[PDB]
Amino acid sequence: STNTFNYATYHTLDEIYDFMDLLVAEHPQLVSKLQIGRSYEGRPIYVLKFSTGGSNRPAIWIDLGIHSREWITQATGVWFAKKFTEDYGQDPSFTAILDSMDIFLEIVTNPDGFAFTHSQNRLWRKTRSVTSSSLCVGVDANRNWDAGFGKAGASSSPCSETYHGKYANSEVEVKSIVDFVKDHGNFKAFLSIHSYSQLLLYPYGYTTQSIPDKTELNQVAKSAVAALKSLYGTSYKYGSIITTIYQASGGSIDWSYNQGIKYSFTFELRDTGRYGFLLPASQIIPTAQETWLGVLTIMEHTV
Ligand SMILES: [Zn+2]
Repeated sequence: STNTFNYATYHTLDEIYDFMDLLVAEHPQLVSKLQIGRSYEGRPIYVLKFSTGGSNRPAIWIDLGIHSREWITQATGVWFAKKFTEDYGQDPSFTAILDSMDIFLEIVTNPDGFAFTHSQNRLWRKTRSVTSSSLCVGVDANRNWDAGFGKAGASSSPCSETYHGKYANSEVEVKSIVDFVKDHGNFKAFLSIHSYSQLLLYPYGYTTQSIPDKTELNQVAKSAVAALKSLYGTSYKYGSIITTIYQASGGSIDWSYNQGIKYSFTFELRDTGRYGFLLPASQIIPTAQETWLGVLTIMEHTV
């Protein structure tokens, strides 16, 4: 059961998918599992929908693990999923959130890369799409979105870790989210979880022009990182993608903000580079916990 599940260790693709089935079984009135597409290599892409009803309620999107090696994110997603089911009807603010909003949680946004990080290459980041006329595989899925696509901040070299693919939304993992979000039509927040560097970022990555909503999103980020910090003292920086970590094109929150999803943020979780992507399992739960406060803080500014 999800009560027996070990949240303080890293899991396989199958173990996470299994976790999802266990959670849906234990909480049929709160969580359901949607398949929004398949991965390049044919794995199902699963989004957990947390909802107390209504129809097409204003929604919060959270993608984790779009970069497969950032294992702290998938691990955080699993923890989040469990916590949603624990806190509804217990926590005032979260109960409040779930009463008015749906949450869509994609724990493994890049299943093919995730399996590859377990079977072949722990540090694999990209999808696993086959590039015609190349010896290399995979696209940086967070450079595949239709926001400044192909512009500086991503690579046209197929062997590059930042290769953006042949055209925006070329990756099924990405098109799947796009089609889902577009069809849903009522997303108010869109959260992309990554590691590492301890950043909370708002758009844009692809351009120096400030977003109209900068003052608000900046305050929200400031609030979020402060809430996150209160737990363990973890220090995050926040700002636009391009002023905080330089130009990046084809990014997810740049796309979503441009769809009118105002509350678009990207988290870069622990740490700052000591362990990097190989963050120790013993940090999974504390990271999850502090990140939760930050996320919850953002959801509150959305309701
Ligand atoms: Zn990443």
